[PDB]
Amino acid sequence: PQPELSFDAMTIVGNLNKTNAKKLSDFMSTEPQIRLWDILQTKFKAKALQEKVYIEYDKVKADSWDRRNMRVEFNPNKLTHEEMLWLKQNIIDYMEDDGFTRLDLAFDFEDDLSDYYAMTDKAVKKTIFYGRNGKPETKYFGVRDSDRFIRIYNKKQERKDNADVEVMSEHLWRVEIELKRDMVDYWNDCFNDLHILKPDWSSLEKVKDQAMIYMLIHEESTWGKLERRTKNKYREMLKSISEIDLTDLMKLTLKENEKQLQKQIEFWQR
Amino acid sequence: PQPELSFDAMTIVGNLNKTNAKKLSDFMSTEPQIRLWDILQTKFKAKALQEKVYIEYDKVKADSWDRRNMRVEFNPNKLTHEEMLWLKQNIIDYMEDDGFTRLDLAFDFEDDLSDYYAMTDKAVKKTIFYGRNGKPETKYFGVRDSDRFIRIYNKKQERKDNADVEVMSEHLWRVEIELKRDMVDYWNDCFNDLHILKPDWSSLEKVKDQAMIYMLIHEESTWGKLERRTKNKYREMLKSISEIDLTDLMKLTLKENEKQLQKQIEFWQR
Repeated sequence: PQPELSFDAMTIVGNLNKTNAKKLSDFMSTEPQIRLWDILQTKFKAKALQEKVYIEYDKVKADSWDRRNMRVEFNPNKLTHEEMLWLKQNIIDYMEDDGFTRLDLAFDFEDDLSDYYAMTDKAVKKTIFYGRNGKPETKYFGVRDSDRFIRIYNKKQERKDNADVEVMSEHLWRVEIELKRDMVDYWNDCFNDLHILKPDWSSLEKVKDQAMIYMLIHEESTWGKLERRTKNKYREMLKSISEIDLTDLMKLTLKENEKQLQKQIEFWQR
Repeated sequence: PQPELSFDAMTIVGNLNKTNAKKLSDFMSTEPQIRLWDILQTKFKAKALQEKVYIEYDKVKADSWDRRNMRVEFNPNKLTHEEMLWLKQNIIDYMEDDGFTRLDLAFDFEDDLSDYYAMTDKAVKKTIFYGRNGKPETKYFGVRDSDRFIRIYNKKQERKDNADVEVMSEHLWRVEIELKRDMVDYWNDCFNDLHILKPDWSSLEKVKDQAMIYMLIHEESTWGKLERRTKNKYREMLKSISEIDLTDLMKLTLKENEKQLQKQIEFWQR
């Protein structure tokens, strides 16, 4: 099946006037439905819309690193058009120099992705979190502080664990691609380095089968131990087997929704 | 070789008199070499001995929730006996209802553990950090917020990275066992489910067996694919195949030093 694609995180960074800092800082105090803390003249923190939007202004720490001075963080999937409108008009518009610092692509699949893994053509570090059952629930590829980082994890299990409403499907895995800094401008075709795979052996139904192959694939000597009637069974099986690459479906769904997603971005920049 | 064993973290929780709170609060203000903050009559925070001991008193929280009102945190390995003496006499003695809330066992080995297979018989979450190499570097069994949590990792590499004094040995790996809450009283046998092995699948004369193992020891996920009754068969087999199990050396060193360590604890309680 084709995976559903959406943006799942947007950070927007800008710069805010001395005038506007106060103005905005003043505005927000008057609204009890927004929560303010860690206030000074150069600093302000806030969550808005039932805690769905984080907002941080810091002048003293913006300039100390020569950067822009205000972040706004939120998940667009969790905002209602009304809300999106509210946030743009009452916050984003008063920012200048504004662009995207973070942007996350979320591909939901109704298959089981436990055995899938990402590779860039560059050699990267991996982390896998296994459940009590011994199965893998979350996978990290690369590092979170970088232009591109990929999670592959059991959304169903994670939603269940998060006490979210239960879901009709028997399997649900996400592939999140966190694009930061300069990579955000390439979101619309990011897959040149990257492939999301599942091995040869993984595709078999039978644990003993998949072990036996894996061994044959990794220790040449293993053929020498095996009887001829057996050798043929596994020669058959080897040829019968292909590695799977979801990349292609992803690129497809991406292309299919490029224009909507693109508009959905442009919304914030006007 | 036998691994050196030591405690690598202690917290101690207690209650402090109105009289002693002040007495102690008074004492600390006079000493410039201790850093005091967040002070009231019912509150204080402090770091002492060149920032190596954290100390926190809160009465109003303690009254608000029916709890003990003071914690003292430190690593005993990083204290000099002189220092240990100072802390007991000038702080701990003045506590009552005092016991241990955290206790960490650190087994250092001069072998390379990369080449062992580490496993718990118990069903708990595993985290494995893989290197760019594809091989596993660090393993966590359990979660940090729990009665018992285990790290296995390259101490030499971690010490080097930490700009610590270099070490004569070519290899140095730690096995840290963080015991919290009620588990602290069972420090003398907290790792019996844990096994660290060196199996050679080859010596199994049956061939599906050897594949299955080889896979288990090279793809952690494949435990997830085994029904519960099967997992035990292969756990049996693993242990049955390895001449070496470092667990045994740990249990030994532990027994050998149980009495000293025990005294080293009793030191704090008098």
